[PDB]
Amino acid sequence: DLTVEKAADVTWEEEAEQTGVSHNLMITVDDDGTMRIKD
Amino acid sequence: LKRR
Amino acid sequence: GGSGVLWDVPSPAELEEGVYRIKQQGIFGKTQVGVGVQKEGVFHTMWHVTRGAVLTHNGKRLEPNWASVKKDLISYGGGWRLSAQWQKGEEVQVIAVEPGKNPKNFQTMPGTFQTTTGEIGAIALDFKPGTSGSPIINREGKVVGLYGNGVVTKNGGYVSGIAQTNAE
Repeated sequence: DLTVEKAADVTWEEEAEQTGVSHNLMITVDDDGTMRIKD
Repeated sequence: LKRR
Repeated sequence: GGSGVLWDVPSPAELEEGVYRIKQQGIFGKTQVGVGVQKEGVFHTMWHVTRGAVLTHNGKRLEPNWASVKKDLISYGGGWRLSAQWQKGEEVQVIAVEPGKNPKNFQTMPGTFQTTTGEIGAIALDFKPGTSGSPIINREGKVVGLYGNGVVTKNGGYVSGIAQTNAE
């Protein structure tokens, strides 16, 4: 059985570490929720 | 893989 | 694989708004399987985290009311209440709640996933298993989607869609 425990509030923090990359990709999503990059 |  | 949609009816299980760890029992103890957001009496998470299983607080049952496999989203206690939409070119934060780690916001400028339908934000951040369902928020502190359903690039990089529906 599954339980739930509070972790944080939904709040934007001002001096947040920035990270990541901006990809631009073509995908299909099939009915089961699987995302696939168009090949 | 595809999910977290 | 199979698909399904559920859309339902509110119950006769109270939780403070915010971000929650979703945990599962032992033996050995409890283990984080994912993350969810409580907003306006409704608990929002990703389909693949719970697969519709009953949640429990204190207390008593919390049961699914809406789910979509294609979206990979589910809501407990009511229909979807997270109505904010990500705008192209605006930066977002992920409130990442990893297993055994303090929550931490990570700012990122998403790319875009192009479908036949339209456009979905793409977040190229790679968190541990168990952190699916972490919310993605905008500058106003509003959730524009959830993290944890995505693709792997040709360079081995993990890239999550911004999982969102349209509320109510």
